[PDB]
Amino acid sequence: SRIACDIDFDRDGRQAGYARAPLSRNNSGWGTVEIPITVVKNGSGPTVLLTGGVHGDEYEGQIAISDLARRLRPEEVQGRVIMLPAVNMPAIQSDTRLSPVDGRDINRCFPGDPRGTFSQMLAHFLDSVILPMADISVDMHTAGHSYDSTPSTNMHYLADPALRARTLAAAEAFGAPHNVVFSTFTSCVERRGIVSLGTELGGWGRVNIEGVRIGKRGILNVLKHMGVIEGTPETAQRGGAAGTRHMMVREADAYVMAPRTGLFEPTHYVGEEVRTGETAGWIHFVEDVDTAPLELLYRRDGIVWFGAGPGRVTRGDAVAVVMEDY
Amino acid sequence: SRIACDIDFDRDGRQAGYARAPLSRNNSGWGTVEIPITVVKNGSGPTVLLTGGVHGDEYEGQIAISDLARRLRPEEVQGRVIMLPAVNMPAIQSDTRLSPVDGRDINRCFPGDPRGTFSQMLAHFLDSVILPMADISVDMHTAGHSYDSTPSTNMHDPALRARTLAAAEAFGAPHNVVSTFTSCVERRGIVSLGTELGGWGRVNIEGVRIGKRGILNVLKHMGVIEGTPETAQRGGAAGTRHMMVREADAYVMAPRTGLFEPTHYVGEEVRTGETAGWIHFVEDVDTAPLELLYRRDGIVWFGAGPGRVTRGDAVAVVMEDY
Amino acid sequence: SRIACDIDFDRDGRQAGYARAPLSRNNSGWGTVEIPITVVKNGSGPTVLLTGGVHGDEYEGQIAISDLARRLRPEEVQGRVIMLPAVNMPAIQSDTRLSPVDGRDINRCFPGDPRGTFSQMLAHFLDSVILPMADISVDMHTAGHSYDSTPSTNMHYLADPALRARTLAAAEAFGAPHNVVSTFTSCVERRGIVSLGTELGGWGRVNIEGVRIGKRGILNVLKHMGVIEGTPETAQRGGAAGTRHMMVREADAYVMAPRTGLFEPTHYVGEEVRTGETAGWIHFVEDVDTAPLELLYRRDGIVWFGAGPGRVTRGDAVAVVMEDY
Amino acid sequence: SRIACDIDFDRDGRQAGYARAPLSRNNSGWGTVEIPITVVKNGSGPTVLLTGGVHGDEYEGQIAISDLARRLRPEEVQGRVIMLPAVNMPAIQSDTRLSPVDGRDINRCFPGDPRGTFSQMLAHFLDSVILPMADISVDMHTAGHSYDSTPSTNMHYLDPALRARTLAAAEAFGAPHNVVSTFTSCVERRGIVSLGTELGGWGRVNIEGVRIGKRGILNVLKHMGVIEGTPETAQRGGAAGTRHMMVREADAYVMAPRTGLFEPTHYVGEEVRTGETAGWIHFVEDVDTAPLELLYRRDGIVWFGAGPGRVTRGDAVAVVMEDYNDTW
Amino acid sequence: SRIACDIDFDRDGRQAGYARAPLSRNNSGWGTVEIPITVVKNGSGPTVLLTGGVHGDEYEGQIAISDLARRLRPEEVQGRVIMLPAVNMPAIQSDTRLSPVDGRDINRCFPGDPRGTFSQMLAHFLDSVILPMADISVDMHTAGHSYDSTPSTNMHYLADPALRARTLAAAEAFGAPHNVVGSTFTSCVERRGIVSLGTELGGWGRVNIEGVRIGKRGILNVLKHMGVIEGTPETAQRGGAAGTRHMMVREADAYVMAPRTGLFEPTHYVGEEVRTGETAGWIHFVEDVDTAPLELLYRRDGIVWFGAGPGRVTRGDAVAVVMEDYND
Amino acid sequence: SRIACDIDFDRDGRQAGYARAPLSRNNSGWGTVEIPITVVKNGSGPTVLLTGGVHGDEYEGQIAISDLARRLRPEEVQGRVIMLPAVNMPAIQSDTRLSPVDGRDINRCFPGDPRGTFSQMLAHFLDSVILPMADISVDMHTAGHSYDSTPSTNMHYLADPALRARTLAAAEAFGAPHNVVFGSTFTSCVERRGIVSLGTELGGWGRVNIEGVRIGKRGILNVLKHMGVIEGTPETAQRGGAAGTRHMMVREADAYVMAPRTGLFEPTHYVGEEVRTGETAGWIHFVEDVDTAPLELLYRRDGIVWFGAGPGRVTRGDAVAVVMEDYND
Ligand SMILES: [Ca+2]
Ligand SMILES: [Ca+2]
Ligand SMILES: [Ca+2]
Ligand SMILES: [Ca+2]
Ligand SMILES: [Ca+2]
Ligand SMILES: [Ca+2]
Repeated sequence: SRIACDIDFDRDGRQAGYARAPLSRNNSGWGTVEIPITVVKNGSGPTVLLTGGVHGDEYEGQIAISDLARRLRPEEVQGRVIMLPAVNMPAIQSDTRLSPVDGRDINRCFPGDPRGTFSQMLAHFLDSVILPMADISVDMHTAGHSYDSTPSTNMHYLADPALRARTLAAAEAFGAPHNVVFSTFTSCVERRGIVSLGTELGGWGRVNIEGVRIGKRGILNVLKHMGVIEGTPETAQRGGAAGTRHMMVREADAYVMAPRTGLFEPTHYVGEEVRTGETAGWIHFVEDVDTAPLELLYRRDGIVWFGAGPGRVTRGDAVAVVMEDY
Repeated sequence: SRIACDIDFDRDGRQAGYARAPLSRNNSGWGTVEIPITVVKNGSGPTVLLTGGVHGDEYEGQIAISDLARRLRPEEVQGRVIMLPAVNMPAIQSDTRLSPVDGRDINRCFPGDPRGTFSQMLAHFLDSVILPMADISVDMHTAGHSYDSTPSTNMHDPALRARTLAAAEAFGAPHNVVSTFTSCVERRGIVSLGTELGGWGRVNIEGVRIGKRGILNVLKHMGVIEGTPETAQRGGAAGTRHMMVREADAYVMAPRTGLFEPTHYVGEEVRTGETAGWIHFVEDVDTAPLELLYRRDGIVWFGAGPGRVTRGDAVAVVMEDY
Repeated sequence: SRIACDIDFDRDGRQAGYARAPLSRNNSGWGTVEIPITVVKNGSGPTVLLTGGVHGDEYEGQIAISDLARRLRPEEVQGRVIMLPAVNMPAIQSDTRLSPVDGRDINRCFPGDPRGTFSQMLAHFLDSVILPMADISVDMHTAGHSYDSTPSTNMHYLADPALRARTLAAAEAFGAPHNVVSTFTSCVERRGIVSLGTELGGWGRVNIEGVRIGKRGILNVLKHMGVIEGTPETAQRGGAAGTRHMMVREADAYVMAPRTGLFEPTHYVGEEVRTGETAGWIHFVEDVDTAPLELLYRRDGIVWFGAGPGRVTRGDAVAVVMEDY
Repeated sequence: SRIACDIDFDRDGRQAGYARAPLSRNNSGWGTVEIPITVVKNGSGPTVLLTGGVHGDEYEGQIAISDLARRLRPEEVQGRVIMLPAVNMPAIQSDTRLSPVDGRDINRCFPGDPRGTFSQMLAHFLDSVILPMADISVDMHTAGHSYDSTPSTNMHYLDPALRARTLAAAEAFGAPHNVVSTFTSCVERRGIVSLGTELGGWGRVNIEGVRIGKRGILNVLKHMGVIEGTPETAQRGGAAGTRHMMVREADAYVMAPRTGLFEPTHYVGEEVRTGETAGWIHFVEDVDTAPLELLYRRDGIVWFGAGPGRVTRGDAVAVVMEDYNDTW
Repeated sequence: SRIACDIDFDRDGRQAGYARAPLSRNNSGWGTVEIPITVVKNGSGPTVLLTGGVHGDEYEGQIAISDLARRLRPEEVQGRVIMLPAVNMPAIQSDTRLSPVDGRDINRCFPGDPRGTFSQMLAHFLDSVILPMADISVDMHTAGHSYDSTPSTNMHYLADPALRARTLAAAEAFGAPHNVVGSTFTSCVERRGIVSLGTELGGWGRVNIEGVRIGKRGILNVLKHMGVIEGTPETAQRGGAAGTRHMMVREADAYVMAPRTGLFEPTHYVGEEVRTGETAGWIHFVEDVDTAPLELLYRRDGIVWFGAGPGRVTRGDAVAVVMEDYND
Repeated sequence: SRIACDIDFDRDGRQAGYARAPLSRNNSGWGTVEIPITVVKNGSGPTVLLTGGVHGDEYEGQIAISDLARRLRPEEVQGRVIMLPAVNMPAIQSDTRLSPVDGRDINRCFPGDPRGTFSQMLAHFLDSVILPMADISVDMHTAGHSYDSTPSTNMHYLADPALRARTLAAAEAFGAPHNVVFGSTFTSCVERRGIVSLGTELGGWGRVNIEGVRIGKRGILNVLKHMGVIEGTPETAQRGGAAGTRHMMVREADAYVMAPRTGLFEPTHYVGEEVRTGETAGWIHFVEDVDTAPLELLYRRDGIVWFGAGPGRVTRGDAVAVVMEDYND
């Protein structure tokens, strides 16, 4: 790896610093991008890795994790916490999913190429240098500009029933209203046999207040679950529920796709209950006089996990992803 | 105007067609952009002009007017209704506020120049050709990608000021807030209402509901279709609460570029001195976020859009009773 | 004008040089673009102005005029010929209709703004400095990337019948197969100068017959105006003795694309067509199953402009039909 | 492959649907582009793969294959016909040779990389998943925006048994001429019979090109015994079938030494002679400067003719073909 | 003007703040750009206006003015000093001459349009709101990315002979080594009959250490000259001269022009004496094997005022501009 | 390689031509870029490979090498000289460091991929086809638009002491005022193949450095003389008086003055100037702010400025100076 980092991850105490990722530009051939990293190590216990900003426009983890990284102290800690709140820095500056450097979706570039373009090199550092240190990974996402999402965690239905149990338990600990079992960074975590949670904590290009609340509590809840900091998870839900309701997305049927490009009007938001064969929304063809909207229907019973982001949708886009009980 | 339209606006009945706006592209020197226009004219009464999509990322108006354009029949009409739901077609196609043709904010180009670039040409067409026909104008906006907005009308001679408050009341939005298109309507002395029906780059379900109804109420109010404005509110209220934005203190401004986390949403009540939010500097380890305060009491009208804000952006605009 | 030119247009003989048009770039604040101008002046007679490359992607005028500018001798001339084969130099370098400098179609910028952006400044120079010297303008165009065109002259119906016949006469001398009755041409006309336009190809390519007709036409115009010796030569490839006068005047002449997609034509420019016959089809290759949309001609005539790009955009004309004048 | 396809290529009957290729955009991270596929399978026989739109600006395959796909009936078929008229959908939408997604010329991306950018992923789908099902591939091209081309098939000089089968398929196609990391490079590596076509260019739709292309793909199905009938290969000038030609030497290429405005003396399909003038590069930016004359260096027929008026140094402005010889 | 400013330019004391220029973006329809303005007013005397950053890539004014703005105290002042070190904020942030907002050279946009695009709007604010207050204007430039310049002031040959002499006097007071005599800012200052100095204090896309020194001292000198702060101008020159030398650029002959695009190698830098007929440099054609470079010659005796910037020059660029002794 | 070249590198005499690199454009699918290559072969001796314009905005190698390529004759030569003055032709045309074809920094692309994008395919041709013919390589660079640099040669520290002596000696013969000892660059390819490798830094600031052109033109002749390919002995006299090259080095993180913030950087020194640890390197001004004081930066090594600030507006994470110190073996 060409990405330089001087942090001693074996050292007791707190270190807050940067990994320095080389970046060549026309007027800065030897330029660097500074990726914030904080590590708190003390006492005895497991390593929790918290990442945010893998996509530049996904704010909730950037906020939750940098806030924690400023405040967390060695004497609060039994084990180790590694925090990278803002991984894809170039993309964070442009507030986009894709890299303004090489156009790549970094979360389609793992495990990476140490000699590749920026996103490939960064993917490689993450998977090869940072990740092997982790006992558990929480990679914090939202839908960015693509959809809204109802605050939630997510995981894969694992082969190993033991690992499957631990990830479920960690997700219950995290305590979002829902947990959804479903070349990404998470594919790397899973391939190394490390427990893997992701989150979906908003979107619509905006900051989700409830998403931030849920995500800040979530990462503390995981540190408590893992016994890295004192206490037990606070998992109470605003509509009365005492904890996380497990869900799944396994069926082509769970997706409402747009057949044509146009202006899509939805009938429901995320978190709302929906049933099969009924109206999901209409694609209006505002370009035409007289022409009637094209009705879309859900083809699943369940609840809306992702709902329509941009008003103007392109053929091939999902306008809704419906989740159902696990 | 260079923009051609064959519609006979004085003809009784229904005409649905297009204004043909010329556009030169590198592989289409003689290309045209087709702007939808629908006109219903029957009997006797005034002209209502309904415009939407002046900005391309402002949907609710394109939805409400295009749905009404499709369904309104001459029989229910006393007077005349002109309906252009999708004014700025190039920007509608790109989903942006600004034109992909000439880079302009068309809503900074009025009264417009018939010899100018695309947006200036189109601005001139709307003001010089279409607008002189109207007795009231309802111009439908939302905050698009810049903000979110709580469903509302807006506006700004006490007699004509009354007729405007009355038109707004009929519209029936929860709130009416006292070189744009609406500056042309006003200059010409025509009743002028705007709306702010949403934002966050998304389609607002209530914004659509409110706006679909608001436009029917305007026709009722003006005696063009039968009935009375249905102005009942979801919060209990009998109708529109008139509000104002005037003080420089109403705007919560961002002093620095960074990641803005709000404390409140649009529609929510706010007090002077309380925390509006923080700008986070995620580029830095160890750096604390910059806290921002409201300076006014009232309710959030416009609230933060993009997570990453630029120095000199507003992150909240507060309204208060008129 | 900010555009400098040291050419003395009243001096006998030959001057070949440039108008220097200021162009501010990020690494060249004081940069200039050189616009070729050749003037030949001798004896007594009228002034002929020949322009090409007003659109960067329209080649035949660039070729025909630059060729004549190189070859024409002051002893052959009685009067004055002013030759600008390559007007819109930045667009010529990008091979585009629109300016890579300010994005403008210069032929929507006349009479121009001397304090405007580059295309407006250049429009002003052409109308205010160059054009007033002219007794006749031939502005050489083609359809560039937009269409193909059958080799032809064009002109406006002048309400004044006297200038109308004078213009018809010049067009007949030019001797293209067909003459069809804020652009540069509108300026020529507002100044009471005889104005001919041409359409000598397109399809993003150089048209061999277009070049031939264009080179001959400008010689013919010189002869017509008495500026060089000889009488116009106007015989046509398909045997006709002279130009046939034509017109386009009805909305019906245009075959418009209702939808964006892949347009397949039935005829090329130059071909006779009849009302209600198939003009072609818009295929929707993004769709399985979906049948193409058939389009019809709405007039009888000869195709003047035919489909350019395979993929057409809603609102594009895919044919323009001309009829006998 | 990440490109999902529900089509069962073993099922008798007709399936017309899409390959769903992942395309992450800034406001559509889970977006898809739908690539039209139609398969017809019936009875007993070989598989014919027909592809068009590998380059977005080459129209004649998109028209001919999508037209056949809509109309061809499983009952008519003894074998299997897989039809993708519109392969490079993003480039098709932009009307460009190169991809607007990743800037790649997909026909420089084969065999492909399933973990690569969009064009690499698509190329891998085409070579790995689609292609191995074929006994013969016809990949339909034109010169798009780069040149015009005289209507023709093309193929590589190969193994006399494979060469004979390929030449026989070319003859059946019946274009006026057949000219002996691309897609066709994969077809050949796999030992599948591979035909290409060149059915126009000049950024436009070529009427004869569409006619010849439509007839050609029917003729191949007939040749293969896949549908009933015998190939119809008669030519407008009177010839009974295709005339074999070759492009083999550097001499066959007229090269632009300088950037300028190229005026040709000939078009595609026309006969030319060594030492005759090919055209002139004009320097319209200069007064006084004479245009640069270019010469042909081989006798033959123009196969590819100049496209854009403004040519760049290092561009070919003509490719001359000559009668085929069996001896290479 | 749509550009807002709450500063009371008639108030005694120091106000440091911003003009708020509206900038509509796709995700910020109601955005603003904040343009730094510092006013120091005290006692009695004339108003000095100091502007930098009219071009985003000309640094020396930005540095000198923002530094003075930070430090200058009302108690030191008799009159009024208005300081905008960073006028063209969007171009400053992109480090370009041209605006990334509307593509304009702001210095081709004066006197401006209050209803125009951003640069036209800003140009109109500066001319119509700020400039009428000034008794003297120093507008600080450098050659940015286009050239290097030898540190200097500049002015025009004014038709008003008394204002001409006052400007020459002002130039001498500024004390740069050299002072060199319609839509620019300075053209507006001159139309309003205000004393106008420009500067040229570097370029080459870099920060010129002597350019900063001379520029910082220059602006203090003008204040002393105008009587606004105490003291006598410091005009000692590094090579021993007592003060500024008046020079001029007046004829076409003064400009060495590139006839061709290529790689320009100069023989001299700014500040260097050159003679007529001597070699100015060579344009290399690195794209060619064998081709000799094109020799360019100076056509006037004098000193190089602007020297070549970019190595790769475009046909029509100036590659040297020679100044000669001033004559009234 | 898809890059075609007809030059017979084993043939005596002079061949001046082009390698033809395929470059697919929307209106030229079969387009090519011509990369100039001149080879002079005569008699008996080692092969010297001279490359310039690996970055399009680094001019001094393009001038020095194309000039030598035009003038050099087979009869003055004992061995073989291969000259590519203008390697990255598209970036040369755009006057940029990065490629306008694929946006790559070609010098982060070696050893390259013959099936990749343009810059990758060009990097492969240079390493696999041209580079193996060489006994020594001089790859001529400058700081382009990024920095200025004081005219100098450069080389890595080679663990191998005999190679180090051999490379040090070639640097001495080249005869720039300074030689600076300091994975996907072209030089790393030369090094991997165990060929003597020199770099240069002959200027920058977006401009043509007159002294840089002079030192580069002389240095390549000197290198040829050193290797015994042409007659004579190196000329190593320095403008400032010195008899030859002074060896220096860059080894410590403390050698780099880094910008912690984006802003307008005002330097205190140019390249070539002596500096002291703890003293002021310059200030980052925040011209977007009223009242705000600039941020002072300090040098953290005694020495001579090797690379100095380029752009006025610097970005957080850029170096604004790199200090070199006397060489210690
Ligand atoms: Ca994500
Ligand atoms: Ca709006
Ligand atoms: Ca034209
Ligand atoms: Ca092709
Ligand atoms: Ca300037
Ligand atoms: Ca370099």
